Amino acid sequence: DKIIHLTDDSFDTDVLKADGAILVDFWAEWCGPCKMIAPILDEIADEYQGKLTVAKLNIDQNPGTAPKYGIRGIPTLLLFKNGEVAATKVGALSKGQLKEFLDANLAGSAMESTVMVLRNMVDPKDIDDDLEGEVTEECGKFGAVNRVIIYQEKQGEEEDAEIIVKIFVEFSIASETHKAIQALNGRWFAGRKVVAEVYDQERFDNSDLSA
Amino acid sequence: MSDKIIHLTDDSFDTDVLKADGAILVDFWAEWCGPCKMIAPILDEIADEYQGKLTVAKLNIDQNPGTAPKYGIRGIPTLLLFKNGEVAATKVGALSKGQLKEFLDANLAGSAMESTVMVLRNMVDPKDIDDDLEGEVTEECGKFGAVNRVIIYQEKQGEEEDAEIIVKIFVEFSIASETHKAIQALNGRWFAGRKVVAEVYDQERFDNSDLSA
Amino acid sequence: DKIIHLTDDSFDTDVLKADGAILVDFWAEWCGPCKMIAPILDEIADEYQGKLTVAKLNIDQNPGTAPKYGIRGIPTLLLFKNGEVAATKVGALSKGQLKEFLDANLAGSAMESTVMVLRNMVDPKDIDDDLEGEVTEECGKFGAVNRVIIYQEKQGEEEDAEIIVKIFVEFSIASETHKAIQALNGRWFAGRKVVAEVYDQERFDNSDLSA
Amino acid sequence: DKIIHLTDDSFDTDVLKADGAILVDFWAEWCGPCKMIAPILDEIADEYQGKLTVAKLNIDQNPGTAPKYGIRGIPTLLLFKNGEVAATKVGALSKGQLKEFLDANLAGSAMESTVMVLRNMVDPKDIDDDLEGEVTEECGKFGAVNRVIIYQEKQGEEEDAEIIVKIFVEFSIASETHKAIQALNGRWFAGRKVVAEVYDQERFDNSDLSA
Amino acid sequence: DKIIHLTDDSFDTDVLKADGAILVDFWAEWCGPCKMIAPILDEIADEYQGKLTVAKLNIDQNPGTAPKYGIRGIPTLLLFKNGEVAATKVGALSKGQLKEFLDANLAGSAMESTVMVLRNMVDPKDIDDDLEGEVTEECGKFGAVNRVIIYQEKQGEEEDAEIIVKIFVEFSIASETHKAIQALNGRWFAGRKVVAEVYDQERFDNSDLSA
Amino acid sequence: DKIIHLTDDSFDTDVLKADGAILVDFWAEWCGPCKMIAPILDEIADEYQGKLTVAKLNIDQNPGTAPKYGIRGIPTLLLFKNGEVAATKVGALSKGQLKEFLDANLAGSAMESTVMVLRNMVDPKDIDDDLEGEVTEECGKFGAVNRVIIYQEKQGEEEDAEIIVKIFVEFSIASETHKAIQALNGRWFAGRKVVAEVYDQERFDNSDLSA
Amino acid sequence: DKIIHLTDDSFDTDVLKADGAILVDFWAEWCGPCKMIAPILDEIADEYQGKLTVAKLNIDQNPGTAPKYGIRGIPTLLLFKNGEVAATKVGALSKGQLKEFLDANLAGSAMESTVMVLRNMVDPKDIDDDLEGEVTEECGKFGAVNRVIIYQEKQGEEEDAEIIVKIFVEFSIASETHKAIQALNGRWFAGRKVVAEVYDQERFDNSDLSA
Amino acid sequence: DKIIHLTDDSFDTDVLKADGAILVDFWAEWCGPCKMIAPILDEIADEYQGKLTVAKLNIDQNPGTAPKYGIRGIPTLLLFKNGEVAATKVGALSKGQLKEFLDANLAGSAMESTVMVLRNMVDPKDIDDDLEGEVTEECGKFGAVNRVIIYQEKQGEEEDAEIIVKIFVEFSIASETHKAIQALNGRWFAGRKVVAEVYDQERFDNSDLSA
Ligand SMILES: NCc1ccc(-c2ccccc2N2CCNC(=O)C2)cc1
Ligand SMILES: NCc1ccc(-c2ccccc2N2CCNC(=O)C2)cc1
Ligand SMILES: NCc1ccc(-c2ccccc2N2CCNC(=O)C2)cc1
Ligand SMILES: NCc1ccc(-c2ccccc2N2CCNC(=O)C2)cc1
Ligand SMILES: NCc1ccc(-c2ccccc2N2CCNC(=O)C2)cc1
Ligand SMILES: NCc1ccc(-c2ccccc2N2CCNC(=O)C2)cc1
Ligand SMILES: NCc1ccc(-c2ccccc2N2CCNC(=O)C2)cc1
Ligand SMILES: NCc1ccc(-c2ccccc2N2CCNC(=O)C2)cc1
Repeated sequence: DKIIHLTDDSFDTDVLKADGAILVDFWAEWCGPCKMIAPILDEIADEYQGKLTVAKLNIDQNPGTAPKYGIRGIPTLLLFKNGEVAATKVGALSKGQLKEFLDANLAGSAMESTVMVLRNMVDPKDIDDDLEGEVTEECGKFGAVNRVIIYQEKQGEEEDAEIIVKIFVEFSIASETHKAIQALNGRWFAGRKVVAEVYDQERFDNSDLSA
Repeated sequence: MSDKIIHLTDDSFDTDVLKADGAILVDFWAEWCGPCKMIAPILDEIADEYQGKLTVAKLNIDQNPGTAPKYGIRGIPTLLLFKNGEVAATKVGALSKGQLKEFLDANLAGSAMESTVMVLRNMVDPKDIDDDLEGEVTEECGKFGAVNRVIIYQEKQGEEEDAEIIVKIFVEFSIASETHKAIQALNGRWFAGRKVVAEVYDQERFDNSDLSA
Repeated sequence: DKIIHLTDDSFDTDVLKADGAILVDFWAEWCGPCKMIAPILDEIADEYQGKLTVAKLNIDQNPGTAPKYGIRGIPTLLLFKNGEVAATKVGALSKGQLKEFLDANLAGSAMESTVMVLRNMVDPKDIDDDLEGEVTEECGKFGAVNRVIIYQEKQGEEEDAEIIVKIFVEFSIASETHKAIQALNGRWFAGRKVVAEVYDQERFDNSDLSA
Repeated sequence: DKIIHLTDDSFDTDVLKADGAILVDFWAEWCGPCKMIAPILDEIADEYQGKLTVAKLNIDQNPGTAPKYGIRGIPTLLLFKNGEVAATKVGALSKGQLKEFLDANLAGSAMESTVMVLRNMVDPKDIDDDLEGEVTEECGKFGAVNRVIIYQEKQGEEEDAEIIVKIFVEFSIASETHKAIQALNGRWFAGRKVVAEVYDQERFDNSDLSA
Repeated sequence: DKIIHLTDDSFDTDVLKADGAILVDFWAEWCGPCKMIAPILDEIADEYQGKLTVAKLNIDQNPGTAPKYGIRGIPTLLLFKNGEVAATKVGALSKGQLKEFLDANLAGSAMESTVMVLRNMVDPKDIDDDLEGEVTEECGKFGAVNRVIIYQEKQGEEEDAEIIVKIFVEFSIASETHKAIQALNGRWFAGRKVVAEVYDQERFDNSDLSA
Repeated sequence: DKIIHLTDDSFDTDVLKADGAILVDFWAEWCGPCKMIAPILDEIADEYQGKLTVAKLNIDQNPGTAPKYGIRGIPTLLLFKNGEVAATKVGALSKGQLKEFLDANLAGSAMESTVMVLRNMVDPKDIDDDLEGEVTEECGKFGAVNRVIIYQEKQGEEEDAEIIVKIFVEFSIASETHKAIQALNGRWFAGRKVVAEVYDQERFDNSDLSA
Repeated sequence: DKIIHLTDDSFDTDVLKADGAILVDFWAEWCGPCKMIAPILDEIADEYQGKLTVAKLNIDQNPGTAPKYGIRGIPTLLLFKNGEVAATKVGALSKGQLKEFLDANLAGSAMESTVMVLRNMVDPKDIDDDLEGEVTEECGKFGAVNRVIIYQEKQGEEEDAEIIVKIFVEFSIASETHKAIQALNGRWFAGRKVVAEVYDQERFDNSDLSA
Repeated sequence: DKIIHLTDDSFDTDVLKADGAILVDFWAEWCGPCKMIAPILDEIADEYQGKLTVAKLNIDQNPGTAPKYGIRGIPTLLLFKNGEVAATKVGALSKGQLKEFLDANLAGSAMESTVMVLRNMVDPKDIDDDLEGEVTEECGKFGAVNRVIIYQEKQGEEEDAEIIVKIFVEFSIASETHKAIQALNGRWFAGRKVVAEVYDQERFDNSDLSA
């Protein structure tokens, strides 16, 4: 069949190291709602072949794994992608509900942001009057730049807590933001490895730079 | 050839509905009833599509005047869904096929989740409680799995001044497979001369400090 | 399909002089909201087959009828019951809002009521202490009578508007009500032809004796 | 304070013959939900002063009235307008819902209408193709006439029910309507005493000619 | 200061054996949400004086009580009435939210019902042809009886689950129901102590006799 | 092609110059949310065949068009009707939400208005005592004119803000408004193209002439 | 007192060219709802001293003005500020609702926008590759320009509908937008009088350029 | 007045380094929404005295500060505590809504959690079969430990993304949690500085360990 039958021993390889999304069902033979969703999972596995693999771990025969994920009730579904927990769903649900859960979470977000945030690129010490224009000019290589914010943020309530800089770069359209992230993410500049990634456009539009 | 839909009588109701196996949907109807007529082809389709998981029965209230009053039927059509002699749900009036299927699926479903919480009923009298109970429960229930927490809960039954006080003992395990083991090993056993109920308790209520159910 | 198409000429015969409930849709081809509701009327016509006729009047092709009802925008829905305008609704609505609209103005489309109303039976002047008991005893021949309300209602908001009497008789179960309506409707009683008919049970249950 | 405390003997005078809207609450001292709403009624009788009287009948002290209105559970609210039960509401509800309820029923009362209805003006027999134009011309003496509707209404579902005529005249602005009503109300036209009065502008604008 | 300051030792006396509704706040000094609701509770105690007592248990100083109610997070509010837990609220909320919570719960229900249920009055094997008439005759002492229903209900899905009898008696008006319950509740009839109480009118009206 | 694949060069012909409704999807290959809705668009193209054509513009391959519509994130859906922008929906969504969005916006509003507004027709200087009558007379050729308003509106708070004239024309019934708009919209008069369009009837009924 | 008395003759001077906001009450002596708000209006005149002048026009004695505003029923309240109609309110209301209506409408919006739209600046045919760059350069005089949209919009669905150009200029912060609108609104350029005004920021951020 | 008026020059000292919660309003004189909230802010400053400082920055007179927070439209409110941005609110709002916004954000959370997360405490390579047992015994020092989860989380989709360990400790009641967090947070164990903090009880209860 299309379903992967997991054990405690095979979990890391079948799930954590898999290519592609894996939907993990934590189940037991005596569990009413587990038996209810079992036919649905078989239908999911067929329909989403090529995009998702459905796997099941029986928690009676394999008691090692679920506690590591804080599983309480069953069934519980976990969607993994490339080793990350993308989403969790506790209890039974309809095939329609499951599909929307999957569709949404396989997409990863509801919208590609025009806003890029650069992390680990400068220290507060490095902020001068030129930096905004430099960022604008460098990022102008990828598309039209709407606005740049050099934002300083204190990481915790303590007096001695660390101050870091986040550099927001809002492009005119999300294709530009995408090119810039692709060119910049994981690049080394003067001794530091930059994280470039999307920043929630709704937060930014609402002056929330905290994320 | 026998119809899929049972035409109940007053006399057959006991056998055909209350003692039947599997869910039974009962339609109280009459020939002159407009809406009864609206839902008739829908019930025909329901009886086909839900074959194996549902029986559809009809009671004509003009021909069998005895039963409906026992269920406080007023207007017709009125639908009653039975399971194991229990009224699982009721529906007054005509509805769409979509609405009826929604009503059935919701009410046939059974529980959405197996809970980590066991409740032990009729196990101890409020007079039996002392400082050791919680510890004793924890040790006994430890044999089925890791016990997170135990609550010794006293509940007054009614507002009247002399209402009975009962005890519910809640045992939350780390994971539902443990809870299942405890319930299965404990439910229905006689301890110190009383028959104990051991069953799931709704996890969401418990998590929200609602110990009323 | 099951929806009826009207004309200015056919309107009197198909709607006004007709038996039963007719829901009339005033519409046109070019009307965006008329189009939106069209499939919803299709489903209603299906579900309510035998208890409601869904009829459509195109106001371009048939210009004479809508103005007599003071129709302004389209779609406008008019619910007729034996030449009586029962209710009106202007503008597009969902399937559920239309159901709610019919539920509240039809009653007989959901269920046969336990309540019977007797209209044109007695004049206010005739009401005495014995009337409740006499109605109870009379109606007791068709089955168990729960309650009788001798209800007085002022027709219109002018100081000397006429007062009418509706006699409500709630029976134990709708089979009894049916029997009473068949026996009593159209009977002569001291000079007047009695009108006996079902009264919306939900309205009655909520102490609304006004319809 | 503002609230009328009704009795059985005072009910008719205080409720059915009052000017404007009356909210009647049937209650009793032992009734928890009645106590729940007591504060809310207190406030409502304040905030709606000039547009609604709030009235209470204790069903224990005054057991006479409630059965005449098919009152069952308490609290029950009845909204009367000029002696007609306009709407009802059973059971406790928030300040919010009560406001929604009153607003749905009293909105036309907040304004002087541009719409006059003429009542008892013509027989259905008298309706010919000239009447609309003739109304338009006569009423043009009082101001700009937007529209005239010669509306026929059947009084009951019984086949031989009476049909009456209401003539709607919408003027451009409410001062014109007032002049017409002033000049026409209570007058004699071809031997009938005409009722000329404001008609709810919201109903008319929504094709509801039933009031 | 209308607020009762609880300890572990005073809890039973002050709360479980109190007269009237008691709202218990389980709280701590360091707790952010607890501090937020503190002035809200102060105003509630003032506004609701004579219908509610507000009482506070600090779970640091008095660690014995909260675990007996399965308290987890704070603040948690428990509303007590005659030693019964009527409702629970976990976490902070606005004053308006709390007032809604109290209003709903201080009223036992949204409506005083016309329907009485008599529990523990007869075993199934005692039901005969005469019971309905006999209940009707007896209950008629308290007001007009609309309908009586002898309902038999299986207690559980099991094979030899108990079957009990509930006798529903619907009065014409809620004041009659109230008198009946007052007189009948706790009375002894041939060997058993009867429970008489209100039964949700809306459920009854909808043929839901399960509660 | 039930689904049209757009280019910057074909956009005008395929979208702006098309008959009926076009849903434009602005998308890119790397975009997870865009990929999520691709199957849901496939269903839409099916279910709304004849009502709606789905069209897709890839913003990488065709960078010209999206900036002219203020497109930011992707996916973004723009509904066109006869080259008119009807509405916009930003981000992925369920099939249910998309169907909700389409039905309302295909319809355009809840109801076709009886009110037309004429824009760009006269300057405030041109207004004389004759204008109302002349409008009335011209518009009388399309049906019965209920009322004409000559409305002057200042375009902002600034001292030098333009004053414009909106001519409102309320017809007796929506079919007359549609004739007028179809006859007048886009005609040349005194050297300017007229704008004739529907105006929200609820706004108009409520003396809101600001739209 | 503080309430000013309007006539047709003084309306333009007293209302349209006033400094500071004016609430105009269109009223008459026989209007019951008018008399109802009259105390409310005196208290408002008192409370809003220096922020608002209250003003009354009796439509009997001053029949010319109210038709210019599409007044129908009375009372109708219009709020004017700097010769624009800020808001309209039909019918009587509480002092509480009126304060709410005034506070929101005196403010004129919930937020001052960063977006300016320029209307009547260019026609489709004048659009070229230079325009965006030109608008950016001129507007950069007022502050940092984030983005410019050259947007084309067809005025209705008909075949001959006019296509107009709206130029959106999004600034970095609302103080810039304000400078720009004050400079540009009502200026003459190439023989056309331009409108410069705020555009709803939420709409713009959601790619809705339709308003 | 208790309102503090800020300058660019004074901002860091008076806001980022202030004691207690500071509410900053970015405003301007010409801004209608800012004037609307001005009197509400006055009431807030008085009501929350000792608990909140309300401050204002005029963006025309102090143009430096707002762009550093990505301020766009005005008014915008930022709430600061200990140099952290606790919350933001764009646009005008009622006194009611601001009080709700402030109460919630001053509280910090709706409820004190039973669940503690220990972050940066161990490396994935340190994990073994004894670690859960050792955490349990240590944390047993503060109170009754319900459950311990050793959670390994991969930080990114990248094949070499870092793997971190979060240790969850759920106690029986929130006061135990509090003790453990206060004793553990910011301590150094084995040369790494540990974060011990509350973890959202609802997320934990639903097996979501992602935060
Ligand atoms: N965790 C990141 C993430 C964020 C958004 C989506 C998402 C994608 C497509 C359609 C809906 C979506 N959502 C998700 C939940 N909440 C919503 O309201 C809508 C998916 C993952
Ligand atoms: N003077 C400080 C400074 C800081 C950051 C940037 C910059 C910002 C965004 C994207 C690329 C950037 N560059 C690319 C070239 N070389 C670099 O070091 C970084 C530039 C200058
Ligand atoms: N406990 C002292 C403290 C120290 C720093 C901040 C602070 C927080 C956020 C962003 C900037 C900050 N600063 C402050 C001044 N000097 C700067 O240049 C940076 C707040 C309090
Ligand atoms: N004549 C014998 C008799 C049989 C059934 C009932 C009865 C009444 C009400 C509800 C359930 C009922 N049963 C109990 C038995 N087993 C069932 O499953 C159903 C009562 C008497
Ligand atoms: N202190 C009295 C007491 C009360 C309840 C339990 C108990 C709780 C949970 C599960 C099993 C239990 N036992 C098993 C052994 N014998 C028993 O009597 C019951 C134990 C001791
Ligand atoms: N024809 C090309 C063109 C179109 C628009 C603008 C323009 C845009 C925004 C604000 C001011 C503007 N200007 C001010 C100076 N002179 C002007 O005529 C208009 C400029 C050039
Ligand atoms: N972000 C942390 C945080 C979380 C909850 C509260 C909070 C406190 C008290 C009353 C309500 C509250 N809320 C906040 C909004 N949404 C809600 O669901 C309830 C405050 C801050
Ligand atoms: N790898 C072994 C280990 C890892 C973590 C804990 C630990 C967990 C929770 C709270 C404190 C802890 N400690 C550790 C150091 N010494 C202490 O006194 C307390 C204990 C052992």
